[PDB]
Amino acid sequence: QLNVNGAQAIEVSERTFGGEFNETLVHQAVVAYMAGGRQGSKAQKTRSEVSGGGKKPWRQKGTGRARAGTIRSPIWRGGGTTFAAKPRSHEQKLNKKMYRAALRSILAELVRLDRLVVVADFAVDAPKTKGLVAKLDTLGLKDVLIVTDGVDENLYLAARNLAHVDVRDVQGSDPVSLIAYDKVLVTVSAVKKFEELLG
Amino acid sequence: QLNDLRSAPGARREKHRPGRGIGSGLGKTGGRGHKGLTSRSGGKVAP
Amino acid sequence: MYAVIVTGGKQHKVTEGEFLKVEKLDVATGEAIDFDRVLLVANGEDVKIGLPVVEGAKVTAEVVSHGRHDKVRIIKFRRRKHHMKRQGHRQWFTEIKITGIQ
Amino acid sequence: EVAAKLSGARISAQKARLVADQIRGKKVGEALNLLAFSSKKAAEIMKKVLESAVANAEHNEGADVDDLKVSTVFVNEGRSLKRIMPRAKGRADRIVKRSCHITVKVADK
Amino acid sequence: ARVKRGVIARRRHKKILKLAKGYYGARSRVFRVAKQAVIKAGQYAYRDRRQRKRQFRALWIARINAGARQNGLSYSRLIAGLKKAAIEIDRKVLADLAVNEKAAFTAIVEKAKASLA
RNA sequence: GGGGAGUGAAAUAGAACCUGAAACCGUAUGCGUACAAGCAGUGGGAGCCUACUUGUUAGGUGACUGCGUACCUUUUGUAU
Ligand SMILES: [Mg+2]
Ligand SMILES: [Mg+2]
Ligand SMILES: [Mg+2]
Ligand SMILES: [Mg+2]
Ligand SMILES: [Mg+2]
Ligand SMILES: [Mg+2]
Ligand SMILES: [Mg+2]
Ligand SMILES: [Mg+2]
Ligand SMILES: [Mg+2]
Ligand SMILES: [Mg+2]
Ligand SMILES: [Mg+2]
Ligand SMILES: [Mg+2]
Ligand SMILES: [Mg+2]
Ligand SMILES: [Mg+2]
Ligand SMILES: [Mg+2]
Ligand SMILES: [Mg+2]
Ligand SMILES: [Mg+2]
Ligand SMILES: [Mg+2]
Ligand SMILES: [Mg+2]
Ligand SMILES: [Mg+2]
Repeated sequence: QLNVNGAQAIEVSERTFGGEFNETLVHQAVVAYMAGGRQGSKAQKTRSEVSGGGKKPWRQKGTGRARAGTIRSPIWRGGGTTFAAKPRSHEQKLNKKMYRAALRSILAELVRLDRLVVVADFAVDAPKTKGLVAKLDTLGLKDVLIVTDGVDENLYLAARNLAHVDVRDVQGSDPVSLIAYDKVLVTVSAVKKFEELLG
Repeated sequence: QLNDLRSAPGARREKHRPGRGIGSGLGKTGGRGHKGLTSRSGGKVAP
Repeated sequence: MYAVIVTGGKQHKVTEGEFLKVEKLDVATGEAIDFDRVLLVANGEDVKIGLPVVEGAKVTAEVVSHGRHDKVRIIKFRRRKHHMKRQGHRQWFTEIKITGIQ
Repeated sequence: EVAAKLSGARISAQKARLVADQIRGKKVGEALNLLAFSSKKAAEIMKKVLESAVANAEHNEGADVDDLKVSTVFVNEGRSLKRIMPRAKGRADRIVKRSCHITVKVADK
Repeated sequence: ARVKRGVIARRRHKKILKLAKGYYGARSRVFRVAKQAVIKAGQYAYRDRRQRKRQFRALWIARINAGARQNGLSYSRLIAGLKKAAIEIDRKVLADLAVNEKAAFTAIVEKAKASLA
């Protein structure tokens, strides 16, 4: 089971940790999360919104040139884009069961690959980045994700200036961070939190 | 790793583009055929 | 000293010590090869030809190397019909060296 | 060998080729005489370039003006100024006013 | 995400013009005329791989007939005389013997006569 | 307008100034063309020149010779 660094097993539920790893579900979950974080800020211009281009440049017949109806046409140089895109939302509907199943799937591979480090308790005394660096040097971890039951103010003020370390919460973690960071640091208060959230 | 995982085979397709090349299969027409109502912009037969 | 050996469904004008490019055959590099399909053997003025084939005559050769030569292009283009197709090709070969004409 | 250039000359490129090929490969003694009595506008410009080229060899080098032979002469095309010219029935046509780059190169070999 | 296609089209244009070099006039320096000269050249190249075997076959037959008529036979009778037996020497290595190895060609022709066909 | 001399890491970064291609227009060396008819190419191929490791190898010319009526669209049908 999840051997804590204090030399004590915990006997987690085997449905969340230690399950089949369906990678298509995880791919869908991370794609949906990464697309949902994008803000849609795009605005080109059709042939109707470009300034000018009201009247025909010349007659239909007798001129010798091609049939032109307006200056601001997509074929013309200064005309508008034929398929100009207004701003739109990029948000995929992911089911509540499907999102939780992706968490249960990735947390199993985190245990299998030994990326998950569980600790009895992780807490800092005062806000100071070097103190947290020394605290992490005890475990010998670099580029680690810190997941805790509650993000303390002292812990949050630290690690913002730190380069590769990020602090999250069980109700604030995402499928992307759990795979991105090299190591994930959970607490015994947090592994119980996943029980009621996932299964 | 985000650099490793993918979808299952057949779950994702590529949205074939009409009007590109000639080896693509949909070249120069886009599967519309030839002259007629159903070959032009807004060429929608009413239901 | 020249013979006529059939290697790949075709025959060649082979002399005693001439390099020759032949179609690919299942044999490694450096191994010796014997041709028991010699059709005529000549030596100076004494020339003999095979009834279906020359009896007792052999040509010993060894493989120098393998490879692919002279990439050629294939274009199947139809005018005015919206059809064109391209393809490449490099035919395998086997450079051999001739040692003796038995 | 030394060279001399005239980047930007009013005469067009085509008209100046017929004088350049007339002196390409001669001695400077008679190259200056051919252009001294040629009837074309390009002759005056090309002789002004050739005398500057000879003076460059005389000053920057110890080459005498007698042994020099004009080796390489080529006339390129330079910027052309575009202007309109009215014509009949309202139509207006565009007129280009061409220029050329003349490069006379003399060698003491 | 705007894609400008001014760097990948130059590669294809130069690739076509590299194959279209050595042609007269505009066929080797303007793309719209060079592409046709490449397509037509590829078509001729494809057809001439077939026609090469016909043209060499016709040349070998003509040379073998000339070499045989000097000995006292015709090509139509020579091939029949060879096929009464099984000499099984191809036209490529009969035209080579007709020119260079005239003694060997004569030694083949006399045996073809001896075949009585 | 140029040829020098100097500045600068670099003036073929010299003000019309980072890179600076294609159409277009020239100058040099090699080869072929003034008795030979047509989508200008492809298969074969003499001679010449340059290169080598000194030619049953490499590159550029292509005399000559068999076949060969461009691309796209509309069409029952196009060199048309
Ligand atoms: Mg309007
Ligand atoms: Mg109106
Ligand atoms: Mg615009
Ligand atoms: Mg919800
Ligand atoms: Mg089709
Ligand atoms: Mg149409
Ligand atoms: Mg119709
Ligand atoms: Mg239809
Ligand atoms: Mg008027
Ligand atoms: Mg003009
Ligand atoms: Mg200095
Ligand atoms: Mg430069
Ligand atoms: Mg520079
Ligand atoms: Mg400029
Ligand atoms: Mg810069
Ligand atoms: Mg510049
Ligand atoms: Mg010229
Ligand atoms: Mg003619
Ligand atoms: Mg088209
Ligand atoms: Mg009709």
